[PDB]
Amino acid sequence: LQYGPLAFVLGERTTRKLTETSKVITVDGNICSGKGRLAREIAEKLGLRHFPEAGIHYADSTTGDGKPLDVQLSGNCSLEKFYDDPKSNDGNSYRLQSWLYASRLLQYADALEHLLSTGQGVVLERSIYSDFVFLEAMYRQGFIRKQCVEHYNEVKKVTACEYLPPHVVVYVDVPVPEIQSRIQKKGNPHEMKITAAYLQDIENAYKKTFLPEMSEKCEVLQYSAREAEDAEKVVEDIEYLKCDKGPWPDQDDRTFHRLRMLVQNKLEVLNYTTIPVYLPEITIGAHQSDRVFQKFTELPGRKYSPGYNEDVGDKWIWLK
Amino acid sequence: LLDLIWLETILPKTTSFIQMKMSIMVSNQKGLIKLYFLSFLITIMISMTLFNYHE
Amino acid sequence: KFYIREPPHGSPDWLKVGLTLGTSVFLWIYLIKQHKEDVLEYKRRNGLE
Amino acid sequence: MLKIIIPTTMLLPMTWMSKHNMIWINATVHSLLISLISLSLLNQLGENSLNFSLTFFSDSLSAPLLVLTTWLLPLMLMASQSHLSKETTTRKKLYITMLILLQLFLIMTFTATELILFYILFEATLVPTLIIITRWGNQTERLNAGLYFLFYTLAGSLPLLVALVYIQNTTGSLNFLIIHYWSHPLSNSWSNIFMWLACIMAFMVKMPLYGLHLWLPKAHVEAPIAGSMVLAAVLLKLGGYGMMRITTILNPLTNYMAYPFLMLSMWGMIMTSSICLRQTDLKSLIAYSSVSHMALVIVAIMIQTPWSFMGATALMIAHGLTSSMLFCLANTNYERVHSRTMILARGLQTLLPLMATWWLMASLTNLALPPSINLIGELFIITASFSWSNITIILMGMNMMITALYSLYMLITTQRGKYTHHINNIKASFTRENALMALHILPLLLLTLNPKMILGPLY
Amino acid sequence: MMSGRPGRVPLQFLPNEARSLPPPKLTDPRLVYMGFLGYCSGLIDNAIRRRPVVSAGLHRQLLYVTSFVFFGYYLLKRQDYMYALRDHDMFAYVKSHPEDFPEKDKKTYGEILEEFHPVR
Amino acid sequence: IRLQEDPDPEDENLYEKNPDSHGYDKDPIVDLWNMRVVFFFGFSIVLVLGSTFVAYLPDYRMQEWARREAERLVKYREANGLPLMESNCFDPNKIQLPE
Amino acid sequence: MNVLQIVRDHWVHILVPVGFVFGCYLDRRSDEKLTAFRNKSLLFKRELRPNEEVTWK
Amino acid sequence: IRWTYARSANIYPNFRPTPKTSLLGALFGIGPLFFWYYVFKTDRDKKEKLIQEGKLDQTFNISY
Amino acid sequence: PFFDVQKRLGLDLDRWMTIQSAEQPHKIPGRCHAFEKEWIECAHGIGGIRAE
Amino acid sequence: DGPEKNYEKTMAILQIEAEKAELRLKELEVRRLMRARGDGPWYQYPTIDKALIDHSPKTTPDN
Amino acid sequence: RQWQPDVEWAEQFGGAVMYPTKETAH
Amino acid sequence: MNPIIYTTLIMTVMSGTMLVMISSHWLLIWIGFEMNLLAMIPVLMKNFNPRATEAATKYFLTQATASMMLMMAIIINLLYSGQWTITKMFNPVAMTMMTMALAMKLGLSPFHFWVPEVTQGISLQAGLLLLTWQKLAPLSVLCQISQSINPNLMLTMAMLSILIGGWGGLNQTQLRKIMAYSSIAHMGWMTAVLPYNTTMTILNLLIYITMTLAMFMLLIHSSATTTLSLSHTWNKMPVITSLMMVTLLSMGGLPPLSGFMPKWMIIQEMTKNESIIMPTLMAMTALLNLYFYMRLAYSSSLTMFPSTNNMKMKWQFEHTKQMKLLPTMIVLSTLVLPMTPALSSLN
Amino acid sequence: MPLVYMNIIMAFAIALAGLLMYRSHLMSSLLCLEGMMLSLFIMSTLIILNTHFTLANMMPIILLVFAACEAALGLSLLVMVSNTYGTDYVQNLNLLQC
Ligand SMILES: Nc1nc2c(ncn2[C@@H]2O[C@H](COP(=O)(O)OP(=O)(O)OP(=O)(O)O)[C@@H](O)[C@H]2O)c(=O)[nH]1
Repeated sequence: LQYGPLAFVLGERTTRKLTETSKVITVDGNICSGKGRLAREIAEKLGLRHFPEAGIHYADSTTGDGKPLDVQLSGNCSLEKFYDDPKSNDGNSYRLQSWLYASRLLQYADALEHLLSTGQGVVLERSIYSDFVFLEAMYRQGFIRKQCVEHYNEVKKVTACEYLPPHVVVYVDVPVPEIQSRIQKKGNPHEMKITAAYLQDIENAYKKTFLPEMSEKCEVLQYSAREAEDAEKVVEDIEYLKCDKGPWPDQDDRTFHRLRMLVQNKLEVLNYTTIPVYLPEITIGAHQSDRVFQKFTELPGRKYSPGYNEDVGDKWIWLK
Repeated sequence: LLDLIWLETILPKTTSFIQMKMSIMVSNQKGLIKLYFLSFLITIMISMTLFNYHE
Repeated sequence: KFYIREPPHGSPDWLKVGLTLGTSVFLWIYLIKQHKEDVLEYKRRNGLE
Repeated sequence: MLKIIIPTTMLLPMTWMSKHNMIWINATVHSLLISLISLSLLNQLGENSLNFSLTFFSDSLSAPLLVLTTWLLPLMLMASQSHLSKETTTRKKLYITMLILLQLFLIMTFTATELILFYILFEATLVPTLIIITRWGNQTERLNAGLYFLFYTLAGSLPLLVALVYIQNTTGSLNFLIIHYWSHPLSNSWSNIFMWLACIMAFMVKMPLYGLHLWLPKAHVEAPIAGSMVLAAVLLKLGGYGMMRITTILNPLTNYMAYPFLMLSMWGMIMTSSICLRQTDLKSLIAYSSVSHMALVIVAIMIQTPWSFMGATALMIAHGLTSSMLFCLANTNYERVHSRTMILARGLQTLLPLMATWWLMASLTNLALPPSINLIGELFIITASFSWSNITIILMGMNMMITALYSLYMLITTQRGKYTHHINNIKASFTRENALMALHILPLLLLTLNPKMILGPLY
Repeated sequence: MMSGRPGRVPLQFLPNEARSLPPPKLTDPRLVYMGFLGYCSGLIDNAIRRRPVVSAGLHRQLLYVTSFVFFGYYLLKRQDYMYALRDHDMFAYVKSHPEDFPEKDKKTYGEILEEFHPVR
Repeated sequence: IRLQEDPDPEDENLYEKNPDSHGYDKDPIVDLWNMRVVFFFGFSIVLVLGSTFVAYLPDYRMQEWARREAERLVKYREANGLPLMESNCFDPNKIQLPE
Repeated sequence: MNVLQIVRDHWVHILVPVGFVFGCYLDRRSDEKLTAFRNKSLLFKRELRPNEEVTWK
Repeated sequence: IRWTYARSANIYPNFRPTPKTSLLGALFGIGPLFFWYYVFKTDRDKKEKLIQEGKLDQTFNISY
Repeated sequence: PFFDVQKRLGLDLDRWMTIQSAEQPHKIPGRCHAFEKEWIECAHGIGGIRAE
Repeated sequence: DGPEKNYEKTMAILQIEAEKAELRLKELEVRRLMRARGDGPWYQYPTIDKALIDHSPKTTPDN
Repeated sequence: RQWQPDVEWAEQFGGAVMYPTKETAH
Repeated sequence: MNPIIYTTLIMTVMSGTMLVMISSHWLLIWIGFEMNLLAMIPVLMKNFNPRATEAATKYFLTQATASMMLMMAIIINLLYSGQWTITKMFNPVAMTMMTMALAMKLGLSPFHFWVPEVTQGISLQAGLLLLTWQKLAPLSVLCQISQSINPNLMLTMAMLSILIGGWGGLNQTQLRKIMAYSSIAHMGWMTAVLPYNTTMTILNLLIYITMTLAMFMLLIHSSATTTLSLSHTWNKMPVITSLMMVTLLSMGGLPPLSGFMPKWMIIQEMTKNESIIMPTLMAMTALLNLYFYMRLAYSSSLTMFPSTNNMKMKWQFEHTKQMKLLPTMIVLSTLVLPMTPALSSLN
Repeated sequence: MPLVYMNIIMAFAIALAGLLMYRSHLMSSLLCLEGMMLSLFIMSTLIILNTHFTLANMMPIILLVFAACEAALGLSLLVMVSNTYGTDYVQNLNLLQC
């Protein structure tokens, strides 16, 4: 039985399993700051599950086998246009951020379902309260006009108020001249095109709005790169923390019923990601949306609700 | 003049405008509770005595 | 197979469906028996036969 | 009539679960089969209407309209094949469902026994056409088109409902057979005038009548082609079938209050035909032509003469085949030129030989060459109107002359003259729309051989 | 027109008195139409639930039609019972009150003066 | 360009890739089959046999019976010195006139 | 020769013909419902011959 | 398209209730109907007044 | 009652206070006991239309 | 089929609808006078039941 | 392509009251 | 609100209404109204938005005033009759006081400026429960007391409801607001036939219950509250809005959809009572109701509206909620005309 | 129908009038709401005491039981409207005009 109001009436609670072991945490590091290494290192030793950074195609993993869908049918945008030419009228830049926003909604949403249905904490790579950092850095570098930006907070506030900040987070500190060397050292051709001021804008927003407003919702564990490669001290302090300050203790079972109810069904989770506000980077044409909505239909599995698509198996349909 | 100027002005557009014009005054209620219940009082009072629906 | 997570209706609920045919036949033979006994209740109430 | 009703509704499951490419073939072939079965309805006795069932009956008035609907249904099926190719299968089946549902309501309407049952399916045709006009239209205005067409018909429909239910409480029944057989004179009491009125404007708003016609130019010129034929060919005639029915009891009132509508109509077609002569859009002419042709029918019913009723029936069927042809003809040109401006594509005889013919007798049937049924209906109206009043002759005679004036005018301004050299997309005329016109025209001459089947029960 | 008639036991779907009436025939077109309502309801169910419409789970579909015919059956039995009651108080009250419904003699067409309005 | 919409596709002509087609649909084999079956059903027995059906219909409104019965009492009126047809459809004796 | 496709393609094609005969079945399921005056109209009051026992069916 | 749009759409948005327009609306409106109303009413009244006492030529007219 | 469950279920819920001549505690009669007793006994089963 | 099809069919249909027509008119007036007079099987508006009244001796003798 | 609602067509009734006036202007 | 308390809170509302429809004592009827009001105010402000507080508040003062007036009208009836039974009112002032006392609960005449924004402020869930269930109790009282009703007052109550309800809906965008005025429009239709045949308003109630139910849980599935927000559902859920067309047409009474059955059957009954001018009137003014239905129909899927690129992963996910009887409710809300004579089951 | 009936009936009218003329206070509005309850309770008490409707003497009690029940509801609603909007004048809750 899926957790509905019936289970709570039966007595199904999640505060019983909500303990010190249910820490939903994520390493909010800079670009190529080794945050993924630090996050996974926490995962193996603290016993927490790992959530890879929800990309443009993580939602494709949430629905079906997980193969990245086509760009036009899984975002209408892609990352190479962001890095190569971050200035055009099509606005691939914000279409990335708007789509990438909803990916971390799900990544945190599935993080909830893990530790409210089992009580087992998770690890991620950044989270919902990190996407504004990129978007703020997006505006200062002249990427997409502020009309998208001011709509972003309106959407952000109405898709995260019901959402409870994580238990702790980790901020890996890597100097920005070194990061520009690091992105140049990797060799990804799209990484060459990145402006150096973008990386420090990420670093600035990390220590200007995220870290200050995060301090009262989770513990500050700002660790330098010299403090990041060693995988122990970054997790002993987590155990030696308190998990006292924050809204977690004052969330009784009725909040958790409200929480898991909303996050069990994604439809109202991102119902406010599709605000009736028409924007150049978001308003698909009536004909274009119509065919594209059709285009989503011929894809296998994406014709009926899951468990009913006879094209990809699902035998005994005449009884299901 | 006859068809496209007068006929559609002698029946469709006039009636459409009449509904258009005074649908506003019905629906442009500021929401003050004092004003709403004041209208209740007048309706209550004129229900009898004046209109004598009790007689 | 495509949906890696077990779909909410991945397999039939043999309790749920088995009830559905189980009740449906009940719904029929009740109506069938009721239709007969009403006919027998007819022909003697008015003395038709 | 369930021998027609049952197969017609059986078209729905068949058209809704056919293959993604056979929907056009399947719907066309069995609709034609229904037409052949409906052809057996041409049989009529001396004066007894065929009383198949308690709730269904037909006579020499219902069947010609019945065959017209059933014969028509494959014609929009082939006409819509052109511009419905670029659509999904599910929506395409939805389009077919609307047409079949429209047909099914039409057959029940004509075969209805009492007035209230007739009224229910009569009006019920508004819904399928409302979706057809609005959902599948072409231009922004179609949204305003649907409301104009809906409210206009409804505004007159509701008074009839009040009068109809009032009939049941007074006479005791609404069955047409009893009403005519138990017919009683209607007094001239001031209430009875509105009683007479409430049973009239419902039928004449959708005729349409002069003044109360603006929905006609705002819908037919603007609906999808498939909806355009059924609107003009039959839907306007729904007022005709009702008016011959409702006039059986509304007497002798018709003597007085026919006047305010009579010369409203009598000045009407002459006025409307003048507008047809001076149009700018193609489909606007035929739409304005349809009300002009419909106007003489209004005089035919209202004058209450046996000759006019026969003329009303003949003009009713003849206009349906005609107006469908010209609307189909305009659709053929509009598709290639992506507009309906009259002088946009003048002089196309040099490139469209067979079309130029399909223009030729379609306009000639609009001119009503002898002995086409158009005149047989038209001339009967003239003799009836002249017997009513001699001074009538000048008016509609002048009208059918200004009717003649435009009815060659688009022929001159679409086929006669020189092609437009910048236009280079007039391809070879496809047999589909080509054969569509053949199926339109041959029944007209075939009925010309034996018109005796379409003068109604008064023949 | 009937809730105040004497002997009307409240909250009692079909009176024992009503069993003297013909039960609705199983083939009754009113009844079979209500079966179609169950069929239509089944198709609507699969449409919202994003299921293979016609060919989807028959058990969900077959329950709908089987339910509709049943509640259709007793509704049709109650249908004619009330109509029969309307036709029962019809004639008993007509017989009980004869004077307010007098018998009309015959005054055949050969004697009425009814006129002919000239339709010219 | 706020409304991201594909440009209006140019209308396709049925004869570009299928010159010998009949302008019914894209796939050829059913395009002939469509043409074969509408050209069959339309102008054939629905038209022809339909025309024979109406033309060779049984007595329509019984005008042959009218002529046959008319000739019978035309003789009868002419035989016993009677006008071909009287002025009263209903016998003026049975109608009881008021006053 | 591909027994599945031939029926599957044309199984919908018999729907109208069965409706027709079904349609022709029930409309004449109506005459026996409207028996009433058979050979009782004095215009067509025909004395029943011994060979048959009904005027029309 | 400018001609068609101005001849079809932009007449009402440019239309005005100007007394002149109402004047031509009146004489071409109820005017002609009242013209033909009186003409046909007068013709019918003048025609009808002789039918009821047999002063017309109708002997060879039994079709209508 | 709209849906008379008291009559069908055969129990009393408020048909003990609706009138003044019912079984009052310790048989304390009301002021107009006799006047209403005649009125109710007058129009019992006769119907509201005939009662008025 | 022969005209005796349509002739006798009309006889049945016309008669049946004739009875319905007269019954409909009869129902309109029967309900009309039954509602007004109230001396009929239906339209009997409820009144106070007479079994609720208590007849046992009360405190005061005169009641 | 048949005409379809555009952005400026969506906003015609996109206000708080889809028939505006001076009283509802604020 | 914890789930268990919510259920008992609802059961109290159903019990409060049930007490109204079974009790024969006027005090108990007043109690059933009081329990209904008391258990409902918490339901409206279930989510604790700022709007819901005054939405629930405007509910409270309106209905408390109605309840107090109802109590007063009961008291005068006791004073002049000495009876508590629901038979009729023996003081004309007592009756002429209850009509408005019950009207404000129903929201028919200018005692209606509470209905629109109380629907607007509160959630869609309680909006459905407000506009359908809360009307059985006051209408049940009206049906019982239908004998001694001033026809002049009661007819004017309904005529005003139809006019205002139709007129007000023309200038609404928020779907809840248009539903409230549309419900007010149906209020007059049910109450207009009340003096003549109480069987008819029960039929119209049952049809209106299915209309409002089926319409609302379609709105719940669409998760839309304004016309623009509904417009985008064509991109995601085409069948829901396509079904919404037929319900919208049925709600407007466009036949042969089931919504005609009340409008048709009602008109037949009043013409039996020589009422002709008034039945013609609501036939006319039901059209303005139809207007904003078609505008809703035009904006939903009759014309596909501009979409939002954030809808891709929206199409990737299906609804988890499980509206039941929705496939059933559409059937009764669309096609029951062939079973029209079934109104005699109510009779 | 002596003058005491006039006094409390006319009293209830001013309670009706007082409620239906909200000037600047929800709390004062609720006062008039409970004001109505006095006249109804007092008139009801006079009726069933004068008529010796002994079994109906419970009706004024049951009125009071459901009386304060509403009174509690009114103040509880008044708690939040004053808590989150500061005061209790019934004019600042017009956000539901649209
Ligand atoms: N617009 C946008 N881009 C995002 C978001 N989350 C991740 N990205 C992009 O994801 C890409 C990979 O992130 P990185 O931190 O560089 O990944 P990495 O190299 O694995 O990082 P390390 O583990 O620190 O080495 C970058 O292009 C990010 O900008 C998001 O919410 N919005």
